[PDB]
Amino acid sequence: SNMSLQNAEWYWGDISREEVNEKLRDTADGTFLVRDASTKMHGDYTLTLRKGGNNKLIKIFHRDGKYGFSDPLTFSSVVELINHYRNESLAQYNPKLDVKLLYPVSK
Amino acid sequence: SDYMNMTP
Repeated sequence: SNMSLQNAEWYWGDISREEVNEKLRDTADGTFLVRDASTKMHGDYTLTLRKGGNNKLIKIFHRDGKYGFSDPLTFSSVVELINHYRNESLAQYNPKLDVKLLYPVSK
Repeated sequence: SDYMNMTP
Protein backbone atom coordinates (compact mmCIF):
# COMPACT_ATOMS: atom_id res chain seq x y z
CA SER A 1 0.00 0.00 0.00
CA ASN A 2 3.04 2.33 0.05
CA MET A 3 3.13 3.72 -3.46
CA SER A 4 5.61 6.48 -2.57
CA LEU A 5 8.14 7.20 -5.28
CA GLN A 6 10.74 8.18 -2.66
CA ASN A 7 10.35 4.69 -1.18
CA ALA A 8 11.67 3.07 -4.36
CA GLU A 9 15.46 2.86 -4.61
CA TRP A 10 15.28 2.78 -8.45
CA TYR A 11 14.21 6.44 -8.16
CA TRP A 12 17.22 8.75 -8.21
CA GLY A 13 15.62 12.20 -8.31
CA ASP A 14 17.70 15.03 -9.68
CA ILE A 15 20.51 13.21 -11.45
CA SER A 16 21.65 13.88 -14.98
CA ARG A 17 21.49 11.80 -18.12
CA GLU A 18 25.30 11.44 -17.75
CA GLU A 19 24.90 10.05 -14.25
CA VAL A 20 22.34 7.57 -15.63
CA ASN A 21 24.80 6.55 -18.34
CA GLU A 22 27.46 5.96 -15.67
CA LYS A 23 25.11 3.63 -13.83
CA LEU A 24 24.01 1.75 -16.96
CA ARG A 25 27.55 1.37 -18.30
CA ASP A 26 28.30 -2.30 -19.04
CA THR A 27 24.95 -3.47 -17.60
CA ALA A 28 22.72 -6.35 -18.65
CA ASP A 29 19.55 -5.82 -20.63
CA GLY A 30 16.59 -5.21 -18.32
CA THR A 31 18.58 -2.91 -16.02
CA PHE A 32 16.64 0.28 -15.30
CA LEU A 33 16.23 3.39 -13.17
CA VAL A 34 14.04 6.48 -12.97
CA ARG A 35 15.16 10.11 -12.63
CA ASP A 36 13.48 13.49 -12.75
CA ALA A 37 12.74 14.70 -16.27
CA SER A 38 15.38 17.12 -17.54
CA THR A 39 12.72 19.82 -18.09
CA LYS A 40 11.38 19.55 -14.55
CA MET A 41 7.77 19.87 -15.77
CA HIS A 42 4.25 18.68 -14.79
CA GLY A 43 5.70 16.20 -12.32
CA ASP A 44 7.10 14.03 -15.09
CA TYR A 45 9.92 11.51 -14.71
CA THR A 46 12.20 9.71 -17.15
CA LEU A 47 12.70 5.94 -17.23
CA THR A 48 15.97 4.69 -18.71
CA LEU A 49 16.35 1.03 -19.44
CA ARG A 50 19.02 -1.15 -20.92
CA LYS A 51 18.21 -2.94 -24.19
CA GLY A 52 20.64 -4.10 -26.86
CA GLY A 53 23.47 -2.85 -24.69
CA ASN A 54 22.05 0.67 -25.18
CA ASN A 55 20.15 3.09 -22.95
CA LYS A 56 16.55 3.69 -23.98
CA LEU A 57 14.90 6.91 -22.78
CA ILE A 58 11.20 6.63 -21.96
CA LYS A 59 9.08 9.56 -20.77
CA ILE A 60 6.77 8.91 -17.83
CA PHE A 61 3.89 11.25 -18.45
CA HIS A 62 1.85 12.63 -15.59
CA ARG A 63 -1.50 14.25 -16.26
CA ASP A 64 -4.73 14.58 -14.31
CA GLY A 65 -3.45 12.35 -11.51
CA LYS A 66 -2.38 9.48 -13.77
CA TYR A 67 0.81 8.14 -15.27
CA GLY A 68 1.90 6.14 -18.30
CA PHE A 69 4.25 5.87 -21.26
CA SER A 70 1.59 6.97 -23.77
CA ASP A 71 -1.98 8.20 -23.79
CA PRO A 72 -4.25 6.95 -22.35
CA LEU A 73 -2.60 7.24 -18.94
CA THR A 74 -3.92 4.39 -16.82
CA PHE A 75 -1.63 4.12 -13.76
CA SER A 76 -2.31 5.85 -10.42
CA SER A 77 1.35 6.09 -9.40
CA VAL A 78 4.85 5.87 -10.78
CA VAL A 79 5.44 2.88 -8.50
CA GLU A 80 2.38 1.05 -9.89
CA LEU A 81 3.59 1.71 -13.45
CA ILE A 82 7.12 0.45 -12.80
CA ASN A 83 5.87 -2.54 -10.78
CA HIS A 84 3.57 -3.47 -13.65
CA TYR A 85 6.47 -3.60 -16.08
CA ARG A 86 8.64 -5.81 -13.84
CA ASN A 87 6.56 -8.68 -15.21
CA GLU A 88 5.25 -7.39 -18.57
CA SER A 89 7.42 -6.66 -21.58
CA LEU A 90 7.25 -3.10 -22.99
CA ALA A 91 6.92 -4.49 -26.54
CA GLN A 92 3.34 -3.28 -27.10
CA TYR A 93 4.57 0.32 -27.05
CA ASN A 94 7.44 -0.33 -29.46
CA PRO A 95 8.67 -3.69 -30.79
CA LYS A 96 12.27 -2.55 -30.06
CA LEU A 97 11.42 -2.69 -26.33
CA ASP A 98 10.80 -6.40 -25.90
CA VAL A 99 12.29 -6.35 -22.43
CA LYS A 100 11.08 -6.14 -18.83
CA LEU A 101 12.13 -3.88 -15.97
CA LEU A 102 14.19 -6.56 -14.27
CA TYR A 103 17.21 -5.16 -12.44
CA PRO A 104 16.88 -1.84 -10.63
CA VAL A 105 19.89 0.39 -10.14
CA SER A 106 19.33 1.17 -6.44
CA LYS A 107 20.21 4.34 -4.52
CA SER B 1 14.57 13.76 -29.59
CA ASP B 2 16.48 10.75 -28.29
CA TYR B 3 13.37 9.41 -26.55
CA MET B 4 11.63 6.23 -27.58
CA ASN B 5 8.41 6.64 -29.54
CA MET B 6 5.68 4.85 -27.59
CA THR B 7 2.50 3.80 -29.39
CA PRO B 8 -0.70 5.39 -27.96
